[PDB]
Amino acid sequence: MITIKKGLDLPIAGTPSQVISDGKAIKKVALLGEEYVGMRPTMHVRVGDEVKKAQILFEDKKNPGVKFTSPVSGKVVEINRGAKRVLQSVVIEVAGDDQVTFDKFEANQLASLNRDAIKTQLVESGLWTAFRTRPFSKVPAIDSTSEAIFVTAMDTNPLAAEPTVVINEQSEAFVAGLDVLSALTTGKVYVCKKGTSLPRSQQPNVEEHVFDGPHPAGLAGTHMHFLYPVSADHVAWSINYQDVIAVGQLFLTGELYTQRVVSLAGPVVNKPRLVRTVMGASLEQLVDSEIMPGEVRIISGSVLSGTKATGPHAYLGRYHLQVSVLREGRDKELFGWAMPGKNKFSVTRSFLGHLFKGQVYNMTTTTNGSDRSMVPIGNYEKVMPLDMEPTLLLRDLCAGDSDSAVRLGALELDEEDLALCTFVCPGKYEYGQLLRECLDKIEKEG
Amino acid sequence: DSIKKTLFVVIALSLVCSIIVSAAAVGLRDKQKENAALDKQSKILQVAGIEAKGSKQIVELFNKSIEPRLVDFNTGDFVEGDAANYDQRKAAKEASESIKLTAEQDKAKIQRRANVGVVYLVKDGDKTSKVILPVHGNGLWSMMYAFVAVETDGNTVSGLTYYEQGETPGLGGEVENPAWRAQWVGKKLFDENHKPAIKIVKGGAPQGSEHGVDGLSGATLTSNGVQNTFDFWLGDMGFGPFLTKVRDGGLN
Amino acid sequence: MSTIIFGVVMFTLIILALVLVILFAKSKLVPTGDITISINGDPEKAIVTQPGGKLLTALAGAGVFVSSACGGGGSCGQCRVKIKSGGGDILPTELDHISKGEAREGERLACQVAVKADMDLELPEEIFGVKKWECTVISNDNKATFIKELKLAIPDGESVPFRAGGYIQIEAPAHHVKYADFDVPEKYRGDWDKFNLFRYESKVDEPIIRAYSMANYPEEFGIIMLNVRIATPPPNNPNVPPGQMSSYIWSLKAGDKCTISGPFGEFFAKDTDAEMVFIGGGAGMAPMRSHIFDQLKRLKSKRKMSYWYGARSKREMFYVEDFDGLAAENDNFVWHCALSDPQPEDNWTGYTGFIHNVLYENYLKDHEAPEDCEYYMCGPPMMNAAVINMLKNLGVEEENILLDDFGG
Amino acid sequence: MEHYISLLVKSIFIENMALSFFLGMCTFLAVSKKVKTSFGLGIAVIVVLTISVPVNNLVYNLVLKPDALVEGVDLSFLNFITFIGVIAALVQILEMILDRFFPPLYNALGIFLPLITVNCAIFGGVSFMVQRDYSFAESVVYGFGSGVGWMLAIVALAGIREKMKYSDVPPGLRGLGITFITAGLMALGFMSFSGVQL
Amino acid sequence: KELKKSVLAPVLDNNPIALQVLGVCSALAVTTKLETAFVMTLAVMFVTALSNFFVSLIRNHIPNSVRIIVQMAIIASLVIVVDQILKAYLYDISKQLSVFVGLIITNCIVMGRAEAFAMKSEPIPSFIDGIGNGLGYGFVLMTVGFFRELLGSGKLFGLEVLPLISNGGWYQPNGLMLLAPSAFFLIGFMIWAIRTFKPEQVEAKE
Amino acid sequence: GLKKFLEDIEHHFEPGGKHEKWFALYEAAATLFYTPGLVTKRSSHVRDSVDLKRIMIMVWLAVFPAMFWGMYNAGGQAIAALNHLYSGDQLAAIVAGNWHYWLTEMLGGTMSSDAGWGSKMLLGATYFLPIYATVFIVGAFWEVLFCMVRKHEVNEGFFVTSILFALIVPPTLPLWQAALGITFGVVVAKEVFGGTGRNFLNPALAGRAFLFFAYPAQISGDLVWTAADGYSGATALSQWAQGGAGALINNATGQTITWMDAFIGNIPGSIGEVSTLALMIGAAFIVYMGIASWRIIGGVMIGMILLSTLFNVIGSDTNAMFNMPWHWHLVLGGFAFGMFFMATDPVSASFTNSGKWAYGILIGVMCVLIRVVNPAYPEGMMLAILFANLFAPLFDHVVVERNIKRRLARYG
Ligand SMILES: Cc1cc2nc3c(=O)[nH]c(=O)nc-3n(C[C@H](O)[C@H](O)[C@H](O)COP(=O)(O)OP(=O)(O)OC[C@H]3O[C@@H](n4cnc5c(N)ncnc54)[C@H](O)[C@@H]3O)c2cc1C
Ligand code: FES
Ligand SMILES: [Ca+2]
Repeated sequence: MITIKKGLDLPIAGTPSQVISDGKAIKKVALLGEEYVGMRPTMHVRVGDEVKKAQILFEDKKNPGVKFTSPVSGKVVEINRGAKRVLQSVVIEVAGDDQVTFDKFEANQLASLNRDAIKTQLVESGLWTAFRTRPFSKVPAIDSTSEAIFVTAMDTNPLAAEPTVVINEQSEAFVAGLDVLSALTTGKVYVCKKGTSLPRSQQPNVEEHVFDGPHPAGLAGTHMHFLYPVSADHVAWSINYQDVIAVGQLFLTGELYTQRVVSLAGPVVNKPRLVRTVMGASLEQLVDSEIMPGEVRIISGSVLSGTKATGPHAYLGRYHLQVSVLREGRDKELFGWAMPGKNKFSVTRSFLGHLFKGQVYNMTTTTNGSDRSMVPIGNYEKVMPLDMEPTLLLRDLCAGDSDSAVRLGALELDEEDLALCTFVCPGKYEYGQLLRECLDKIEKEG
Repeated sequence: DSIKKTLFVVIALSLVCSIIVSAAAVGLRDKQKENAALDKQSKILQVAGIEAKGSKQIVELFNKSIEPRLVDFNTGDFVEGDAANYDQRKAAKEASESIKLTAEQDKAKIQRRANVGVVYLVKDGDKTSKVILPVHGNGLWSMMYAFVAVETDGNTVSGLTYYEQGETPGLGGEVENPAWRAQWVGKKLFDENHKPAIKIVKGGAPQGSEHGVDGLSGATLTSNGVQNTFDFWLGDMGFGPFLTKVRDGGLN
Repeated sequence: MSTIIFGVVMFTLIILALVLVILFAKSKLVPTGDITISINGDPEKAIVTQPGGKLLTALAGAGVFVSSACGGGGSCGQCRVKIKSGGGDILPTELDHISKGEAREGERLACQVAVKADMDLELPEEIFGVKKWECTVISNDNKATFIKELKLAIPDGESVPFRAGGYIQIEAPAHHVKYADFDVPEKYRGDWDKFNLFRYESKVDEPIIRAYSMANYPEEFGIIMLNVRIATPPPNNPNVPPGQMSSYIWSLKAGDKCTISGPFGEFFAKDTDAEMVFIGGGAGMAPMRSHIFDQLKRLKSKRKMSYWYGARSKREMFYVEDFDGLAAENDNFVWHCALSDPQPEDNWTGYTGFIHNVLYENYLKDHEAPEDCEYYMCGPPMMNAAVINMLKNLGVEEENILLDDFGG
Repeated sequence: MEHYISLLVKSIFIENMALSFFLGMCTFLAVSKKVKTSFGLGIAVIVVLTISVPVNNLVYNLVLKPDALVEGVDLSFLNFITFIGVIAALVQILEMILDRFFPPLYNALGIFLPLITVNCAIFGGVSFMVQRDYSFAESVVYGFGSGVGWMLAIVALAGIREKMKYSDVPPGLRGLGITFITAGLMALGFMSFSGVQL
Repeated sequence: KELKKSVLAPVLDNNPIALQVLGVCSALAVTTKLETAFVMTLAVMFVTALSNFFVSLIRNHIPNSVRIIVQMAIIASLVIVVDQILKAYLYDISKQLSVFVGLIITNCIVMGRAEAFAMKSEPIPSFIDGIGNGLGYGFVLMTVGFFRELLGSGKLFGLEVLPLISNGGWYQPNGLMLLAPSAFFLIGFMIWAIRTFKPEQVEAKE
Repeated sequence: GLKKFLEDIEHHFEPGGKHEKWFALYEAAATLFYTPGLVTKRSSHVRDSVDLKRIMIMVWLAVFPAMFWGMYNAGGQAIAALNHLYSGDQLAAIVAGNWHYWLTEMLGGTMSSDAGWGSKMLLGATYFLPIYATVFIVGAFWEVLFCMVRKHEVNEGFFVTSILFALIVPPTLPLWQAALGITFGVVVAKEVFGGTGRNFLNPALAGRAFLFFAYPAQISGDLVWTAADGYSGATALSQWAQGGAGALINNATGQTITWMDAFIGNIPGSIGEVSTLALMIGAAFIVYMGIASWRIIGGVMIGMILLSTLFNVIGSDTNAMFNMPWHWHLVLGGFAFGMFFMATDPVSASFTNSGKWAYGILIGVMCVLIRVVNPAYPEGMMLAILFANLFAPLFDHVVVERNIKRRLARYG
């Protein structure tokens, strides 16, 4: 058992009710091309083409053999491209239920399958993109293995869903996915969770680890840092509970399981709750008549690390399990910086808000101030639980000293690991993009 | 790049440079001694009230303005009279005569003293018209003369004649004097009762009265020897009972 | 007086003792013995060298030759060699060309490695087939107002085992040449007369080496064709001395003798199926002709191909017959030419402007997937930069843009 | 006991070779951008100084001092050239060691590795030893302390410059000008020992 | 011809202190007085010129192992003979030189130019290079000395141009101009001005 | 309204306007009066409420009790000394010859021996306010000049530097000297390095060091700490060095200086340093809010106590400074002011929790050492802080290298 003591449980309004209900009927899905790290697509379809479920849409130039397949059966209606012809989404309009089928195995045959057969089935089905490698958070090359696969059976993000409610419906699929992963790994499988009970695999090399504390107690970066530190020559893989259920369903039935149970929540949602949806569902149709009037921002994922869902990007991400909606803070206040903040949240104690314990805030998308230099009053140390030097690592990230940042521990990090650091910066910096730039430089350098 | 070539070129260059350096160093030694004698005589005479402005007039100004005389420096008696050009440090090289590890060791940090000290009473015609006496101590090599006014010892101005060289031309804080442009006139730090004292005051008073040494700003460091090299003026070791013999009689 | 003797003798003794100590320390702090540069772990090819100098000099004197674009100046970065055993650190003059990923494998610039101890290398590509030849000039007829076609007769009727896109370094002795020796025809002279370029001259006092690309493809046995442009001083400063080596090459006539170095090169085609697009301009027609002729006449590949060439005017076009024949005979190959500055007597009716503008506004703008093709480039640096920028704006990735220029 | 600790502390802090006497400034300002190389330069300077000072002490006391060899024979004018010859031989052996064992430190020094000979700190230490008339043990302690103080100053400057990776210096001031200003600020920082009579 | 070009280049284009780093210690030390700055400038110029000449005369015979010994023997002999002759005859200025004979030997410009130019050039061009480096060094020395002496004592070359409150004027001297931090700041700002008027000397972003 | 005004004259300061060079000043004024009204664009779509404006406004508000007590104390000390020296007609002639005194008497106050707290604070204000105004204007000139030339935007930090510099000078400092000091501190120590958040030295203590070493007679001695005409008097740190605890006596009133007097602030000195009580009340608020570092403050206290107790244990026969205890070291000089408001500068301190302890311990040790064993300076807080500003990055280096070794051992 590991207890995290440095962190922040963000008190934003509109937490969902942990009861599952069916969602709005969805007529369009898409695969967003900019959310895959180090990916350059080779198109296999074009507008007007009719596809089937698990039919390949495009491949990767930089990762030979990786296939990105269609969540549902329908017709390709849009291929969205932006500046310098960068792929933004391949939108499919649902029609029919044709699909591509695979092999099905019994429940007890999964733990002893061949690793190459497992890899072949995953790559062909397109479920191989559920994995991500630390460092660099990329899809694993189809000719590589790892000694550790980390399963994320917990969720500490603001307004996140409870994995227990979802897993308890699909215990057999979860356990089958765990068996498949145990046969797939060369070392062990780490199931990182809370203190509640989950369905358990009987394989000796599948081990459940319990983490306590506030956010980020539920991040794969924290789990790797505490159980299997990653470096250039030690690489770990990550996957979450919904994708493990999908793996189990695929190997038990021979069909791609594209269902999702996401959380619809936010300060401007009338009835926050959990809704059943489909992979890459259209968010403008998912949130149709679910929110209060006004100008709002719909976010695919958390507010700490999510993707703004507007225009061609208004679809559910591959690695996102919630939708966050909140208002737009474009108001201007007279001497607003000097007011006593009874309704203002801060990790410091310069406002009256912290004296009301349990208070819940109707947060918006405001930047409470302007961009400035770094004056280190010691806020990053309150939110970084890892064994690193936050201020110094952030200053190398800002200055662009990639060689020094690698020594200081950048290879262990993802954009979601610096979300609270971006949160509590008085200089209004944004460290996820700086970390991504440094990691891109390290990758390209060799 | 071979041993023979290396050794030959090294030896040749060493000989060629060393012979020139030795010639230019020791072959001028007598001339350097004459230069030192001139810059001692003229330097002391210019404040002695006689305008001995170099070899253009030294031939008619030296030995026609002063006469040699030397004393014990501890009993107030003459023992011989060769002190026309005499330095006490040159005669103190014989061990540590009369000992210098006594209470005044602060000024006597050199721990070396001849049994005879230099004196200069400007007694060309055997009359004591003016008096000058040297100080000589460690702490930035403080070794100086003083003339002061008629009240205790002499007359007019001294400016603390420097013997040969000041440590720096102005690099750092060190005021033994403002070079030769001293603010001195009728200075007074001695006592007629064997009890003088001196500290860091300056500030307007020294232009006539007393206490004209600062020596630095912010350290009091490389002038501490200068400001402490007059605490030795309690007599006995310093020209004996001379400073109660000032303007008294006899030697006067 | 005796003080002088004492000073001299004591100084000399002290200095001699110091120098003797220095020599004693050096005796045990330098190896002073010879070393062996083993190559691919072979008992032969092992080179015994005096422990000093740069690795390139020892390699050249030992009979193993590598790229010398800068000629040992270390500003080229083309002499990369794989070092396995101890060879020291990687000098900062190398970090500008070798990245860390291949710096781990041992790739180093031979211009900077000084041989101090024994070490092991790994020569790549089996370059041991490089050999010097004393060639014979066959013809030197002009092809453009500033470009000439040169044919080389290899001695003893040999044939270079070269790949399309390879290059050779020509070397010349000391000489002094006048531009009056040139034999440009009158219909090309209509510009040389008005610029009075015959008065120019160049001289050579010590031998030099310059690398040139070859315009022939492997089924052209026994000969080596080159396209050479005269290195005239820039028009803004006519007084500047002209290009020595280009002046030398422009002066030779049939029956003369010249010496080449050997077959090198890295600008080779890719072994995929995808579409092929070739972009050449001015004097860059040599590697393009090599590549297209190798692809079509020898390989008989069915890949889709396209060649876009940009000449200054109708006066500067050449190999038109060969490319027209290839385009007519092959349905896969299609040819286009764009004149930057057409003139009234040219009476041109085709595309004008820059070749990259023509290519974009005719072919790549309406293309289904411009990022799936392979682009090969050779020409002026301004055209290279403009075409690279245009291709980058279309989402084309770097590993699909193959570029060979005139010296990196 | 107390005498030698007083001497060591004085040399390191009260009379600092770099930020109190201001000697060694050329290489102090040039080679102080990385702590990794500044540490090696400091160690090399420590070795050179602590070996050169006592050797010159012996040479002065046994050869060049007046009346040290023969009565009346004074050789006190060979002082500078003898001292610089000893320092140059030591630096020659040091270069021989460095070119073989530490190529990364041979580089990033380049033209300054021979100029360790004309580092003003070494010659100033030897001249101060002659002036103060230390003994052999005091010479060893004084040389070691002076080298340690110079290393401390150069490593402090290297750390400051490494921290300045986040600064935004005007283009005409980056490098030498800002290094001069930084050293002038460090001198003001070190001015707090000025009045100590240790 | 090339003579004026070569003597005037190191003044502003290849300045020993402003573009190289050589002579900084003496530049900090002797710039509280214009007379001392002038004397030091002349001494360094003369010594560097003669040392370059004498080193270049025998550049083909110096072994690599004893090169520093040979160079410093020549330089030290030159400086010592200069000091001896100055003491013998020019006693007046030799007294205000005094403790400064030592820094001339260990001045970085002398041996740096001997290493970089004298060992691969001709005698007369080496002499010209020494004179040019002396001029470049003196430019910085006298520019700093002007400001330091003026603002610290109201005097130039000893002649009083700003009357002092101590003697009955209107000016209060700045006591930081008599300390080395002021020399540091002045040299930094002069480097700023030089690299602003000649932007080709700006160092690359690192 | 002001809002419609600020949105009406906005075009003049965009490119193409009649005032396109004063855009920095317009933006500064606009964002002072109203919040920017911007939104997040990349990630962490919600942000914290804190910013540099609040960070510096709290620190500026934290020194108000100290500033007001300093004004009152300066006035009262000057009045007491003047009535000690002069009386009757000579007092009238002295008052008529000084504009501070006759303006205090003209604004309704009194300068006699029975003056009140209002008159004392008015007299102290006549000394404090001109210095603060000069400092702010002269420093703002350089800040705005650098921002306009280099196309940055003016930022807070000078808001704190100005008041901290104006609160640590003697009440009798010349205004031209104040202008020179603020110029040096702003330009040399901070602006050439990039501005706020990009220097390594303390700007407020860098101009004070310039004044200290350039014009010593106006910032040291006996004639500068009480603003009375012709009054000479030593202060408590300069009296202990001479005679110990028996030498602490207020000459103007004939009363001994007690520990309660030193703690409350009834002593001469720099304007804002005197009241340890007020400084502690001010510093507690910003330590609670999370702006100042309790690690740094605790380190300073630890070092001070350790060295000041070692000196007491060793003892001396000639130095009366060897027997001053820690509770006396605390309530004299600028120790409390420095430890609470200058040692806690985030940019000049260490960036590591382990390094902050060493930073504070070094500051305290150096302050006590300069106080005791250095006879030139009676106080050493400014020099101690400027000395630790050079070695903070070395503590950071040591901590980081230990962390990197731990990381390489695969346990961190
Ligand atoms: C793989 C490869 C292939 C190549 N293929 C070809 C090819 O097919 N055709 C071809 O022509 N070249 C080719 N080159 C370039 C070739 O190597 C030579 O650079 C070129 O032939 C001219 O060289 P040169 O020595 O005659 O002239 P250089 O003297 O090297 O060039 C100097 C040019 O600048 C002018 N100039 C001289 N001095 C100055 C000065 N001080 N300031 C300003 N201007 C000055 C000269 O008048 C002349 O125009 C190739 C290079 C490589 C590496
Ligand atoms: S002159 Fe260069 S180190 Fe002193
Ligand atoms: Ca004495």
